[PDB]
Amino acid sequence: PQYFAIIGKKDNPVYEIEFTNAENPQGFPQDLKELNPFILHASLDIVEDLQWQINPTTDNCYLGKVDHFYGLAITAYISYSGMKFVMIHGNSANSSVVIDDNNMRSFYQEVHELYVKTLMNPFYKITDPIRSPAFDSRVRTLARKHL
Amino acid sequence: TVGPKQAITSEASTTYIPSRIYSESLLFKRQEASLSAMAFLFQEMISQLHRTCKTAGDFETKLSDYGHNIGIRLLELLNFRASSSNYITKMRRRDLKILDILQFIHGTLWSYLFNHVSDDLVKSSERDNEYMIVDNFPTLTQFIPGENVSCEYFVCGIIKGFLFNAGFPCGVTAHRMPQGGHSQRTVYLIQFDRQVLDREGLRF
Amino acid sequence: MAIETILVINKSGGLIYQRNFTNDEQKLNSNEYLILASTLHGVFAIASQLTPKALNTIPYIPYVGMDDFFKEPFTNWNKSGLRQLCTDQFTMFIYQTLTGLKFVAISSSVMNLAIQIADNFLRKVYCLYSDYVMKDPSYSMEMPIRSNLFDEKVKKMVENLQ
Amino acid sequence: KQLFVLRLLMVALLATPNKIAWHPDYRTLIDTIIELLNINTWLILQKKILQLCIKVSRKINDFEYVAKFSSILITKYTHLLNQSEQDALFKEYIQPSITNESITSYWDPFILREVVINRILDSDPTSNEIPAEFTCRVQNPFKFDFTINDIQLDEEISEFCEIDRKAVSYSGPYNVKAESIRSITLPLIIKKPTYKKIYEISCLKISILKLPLQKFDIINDSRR
Amino acid sequence: RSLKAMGEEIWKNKTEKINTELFTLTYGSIVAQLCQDYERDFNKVNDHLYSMGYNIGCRLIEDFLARTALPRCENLVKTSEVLSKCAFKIFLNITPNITNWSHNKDTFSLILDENPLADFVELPMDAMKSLWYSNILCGVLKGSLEMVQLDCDVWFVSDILRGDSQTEIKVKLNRILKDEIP
Repeated sequence: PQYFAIIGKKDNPVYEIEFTNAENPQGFPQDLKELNPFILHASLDIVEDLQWQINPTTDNCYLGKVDHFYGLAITAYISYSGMKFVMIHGNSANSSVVIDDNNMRSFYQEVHELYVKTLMNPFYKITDPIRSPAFDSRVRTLARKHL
Repeated sequence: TVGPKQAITSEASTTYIPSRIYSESLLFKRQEASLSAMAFLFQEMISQLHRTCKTAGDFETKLSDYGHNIGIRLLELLNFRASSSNYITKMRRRDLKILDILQFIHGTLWSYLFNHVSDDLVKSSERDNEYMIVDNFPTLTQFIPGENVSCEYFVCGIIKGFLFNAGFPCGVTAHRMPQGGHSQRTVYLIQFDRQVLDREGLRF
Repeated sequence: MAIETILVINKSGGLIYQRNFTNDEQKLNSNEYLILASTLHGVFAIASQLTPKALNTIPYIPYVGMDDFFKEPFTNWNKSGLRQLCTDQFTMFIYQTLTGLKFVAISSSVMNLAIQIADNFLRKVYCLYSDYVMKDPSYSMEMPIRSNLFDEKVKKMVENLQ
Repeated sequence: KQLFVLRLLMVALLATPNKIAWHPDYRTLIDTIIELLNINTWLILQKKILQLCIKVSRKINDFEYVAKFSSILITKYTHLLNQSEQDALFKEYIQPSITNESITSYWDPFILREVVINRILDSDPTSNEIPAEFTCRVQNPFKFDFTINDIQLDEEISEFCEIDRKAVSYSGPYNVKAESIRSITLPLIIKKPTYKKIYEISCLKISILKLPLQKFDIINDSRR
Repeated sequence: RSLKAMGEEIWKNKTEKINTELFTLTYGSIVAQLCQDYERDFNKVNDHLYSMGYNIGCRLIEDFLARTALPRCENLVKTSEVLSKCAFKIFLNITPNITNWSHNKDTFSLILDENPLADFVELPMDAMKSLWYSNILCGVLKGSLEMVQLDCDVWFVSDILRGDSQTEIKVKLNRILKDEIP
C-alpha cells in the first residue's frame, strides 16, 4: 500500500489518497491514522532542503527516495510552481523503489500533467483542495497501470 | 466528493476501471486572433478599474493582481510544454538561479505572449538586486497617451506573478525612459528582497 | 488634393477635433468652429432633403499616403448628401461614415479625381481614428479628442501627402 | 523533524502506566509544541497535536490548559470534528471545565439572530395614542437563537436585557437544539412608563450554565 | 467579391495577430475576479459582463466598418451572413453558421461549433445553472448591432460548458426606422 499526497507551499495538502493491494483489504495496520501524516510533514523539511541545491546527494524536477524510515521508502517530486508530490511506499517487508523509476517517473510526469490541467482553470485558485472526482478516476487508473 | 479537508479514503489498487468523462490535449494548437479584440478587452479592463477605484496606487495593485493571476497559471504551462504528455518526455532544468529565469522570460515568455522576442535585458551597475527588462515598443498598450504609466503595470503584474510563485519573491515597478527614436520604451525594474539574496549568498 | 486644415465633428453635436495646422499663422478658432460645425450638421440634412426629379457611388485606389490600409476599390455611405464645397480660396472635402460620423478637410487648393483622393484620404483618417481613439480607455464617448498620439499620426499623414 | 520527535516524546509519555506530577518542563514543552506550528495551513495536524495536548494536560491534571485548548479547538468547530463522535470527547473534556474555573464567554458571539419585538393587541378601540420605532402597548415580545456545534446540552439559563428600562423576563431554564435554530418562547416584558426619547439597544444578556455573560451581539450589523 | 472569400483576404492584411491563449487567460482572470468580488452571486455577473460587452461593441463597430467598407445589410439574412462570415472571422478566428430561423424570419440562431474564448475552463458546481461563461459577445452583439440601429435583444439558450450539447445564441430584432440622412 502507498499513501499519495500533493502539498502546497504554506504546508497544506491539496490532494491526498491511500491505495492498497487487494490481498490486504485493510491496508497500513495502525500506521494510517497517526504515523503517515506526521512522517510526510517530516519529509517536507528535507525536500525543502534539497529544492535549492544544485548537485544532489540533474534536472531537479524528479529526485529519488529521500529517506528510509521504519522500513518505509518515501519518494518525492517537485513541480515548477513549488508543489511537492511526496508519496511513500509501505510493505510488510522492505521495499525496492529504484527499480520502478522507469515507471514511477512516468507516473509523476502525467500526474504533473493532470495538475497542470487542474491549474489552467481560472476559477481554481491555489490553496484550494482539489475537489474533483474526475481527478480521482484518472489518478487511480494511473495507480493501477503504474503499480 | 473525493477529497475534503477532513479525511483520507482507502481504495484498493487493480480494481475495476471507472467511467470516462472529460479530457483534452495539453499541447497547443496554433491559434491566432486580431490585435484589436485583445486591445478592446484591455481598455475595458482599464475602464472598469478606472470606474471602481479612487486613487492611483490601489488601481496599480489591482492591475498587478490581474497580471498575477495569469502569471501563476502561465509558469507551469510553459515549462511543461517546453519540457516536451502521453508522449514520452522528461523534465527541463527547473532553473534556480536569478540570471536564468530572466533569460527564460526574455527568451520564451515574450515569444509566447507575442510574436517577437523581448529586446534587451541588462543589470544595474549602481546597485545589485535591480534588473532591467526593456522592450522598444509595448504591444499591450500602444493606444493610450504616453504620459500615463500606470496602465503599463498589467504586464509587469505578470512578471511578479511569474517570479513570486517560482520561488523568488520580488516587487516590480515600471517607468518610461524615452530613449532614441522610440518615444515609449517602458523599463520594468524588479526589486527583490534581501532574504532571497543572502540565500544565494549562502550558495557561494 | 492638398489638405491644409482638419476638422472632425460629432455624429449628433458640436465638433470633437480641429486643427488649423500647416498654416504658419494665427487664425481665430475659439467658439465659431462649434457654430460652423453645427451648421454643417444642419445643412447636411437640408442638402439631403431636396430631391431633383431623377427617379454607382464607387471609389478607386490611387495608393495615397506614405503597406496601405486597403488594396481594393470600396463603397460609399452618402448617396444623397453633401460631398464637397467649392469657393474662390478653398474647397472643403467632406466624408461621413455609416454610423453617422462625419470628417471635414478644408483644402486651400483651388479649382472628379479630387473626390477620389479625398474619399481615400478621409477613409484612411477614419481608420486611424478607429485604431487610435476608440481603443483608448480614457476617451469617453462623444467628447473632444485629447490624444497626443493621434496628432502625430495625422501630421505625418498630411506631410506624407505633400 | 523536531515537531515529530517532540510528538514522539509526548506520545511516549502518554502511554506510560505510571503517574507523574506537575513540573514546568511540561509547561515549556506545551508552549513550544503549540507555538511550533503557527497556530496563534494544514489543520488535521493541528488537531492531531492539540488532541494529544489535551490528553497530556489531563494526565498532568492542570485543568486550565484543557479548558484553554478546548477553547482553541473551538476554532475548528465547523468541520473535521465529526458528528458527535469526537464532539463527545470535546464535551467530556469541557464539562469538568465548566464545573470549574472555565468561565469564558461561550466560545463565540455568533449565537443571536435578529429578534422581533412586536406586540399583539386585541381591541380596535385602542390603537396608537400619540401627539423604526415600535409604539409598544401590552402583549409580549419574542426572541429566537441558535447554536452551531454538533454537541447537545447547550443550556441557556436566565436570559434578560441590558441597562435599558424595567423590561424584565421570567425564567428560561430549558434546552436549545444542536444544529437547528430553536425559537425560545415568550420572554414577557412587564414595561414601565418613561419618556418619549428613543435609544436603540445592542443585545441582551444570556448565560450558558454560568453567570450571565456579556452582549453576544446580533449578526451582520448591529440590527438596531 | 463574395464575403466568404474576402474575409480571408482581410485575415491576411492589416490584422496583427496575437495568441488566442492570452485572450482566454485575461478573460478568465476577469470573470474569476468578477466571481470573487460579487460574493458568489452569479446572476449579477452576467449583467456586468453584458455591461462590459455593450461598451466593447459600440466602439468595435467603428473599427470593423473602417477595416472593411460594407453597405447596409438590406435584409437581416445578410446581417446573419456578415456575422457568420466576416465579423467573427476577422476579429476571432471562427466561422459560425446560422440555423433555426423563425418562420416570419425575425429570429436567428448562431450555432457555434467551438469557442476559442474558453479552452481550459471548468465551472464550479454552484455556478452550474446561473452563469453563462462567454457572455461578453452578447453585449457585443447588442452594441455593434445597436449602432447600425438594428435594435435587437441578445440572449443564450445553451452551451457546452454547462453540460448541454451545443453553444448557440438566438438574436431577434424589434424595430429599425432610423439611419444617417445621407
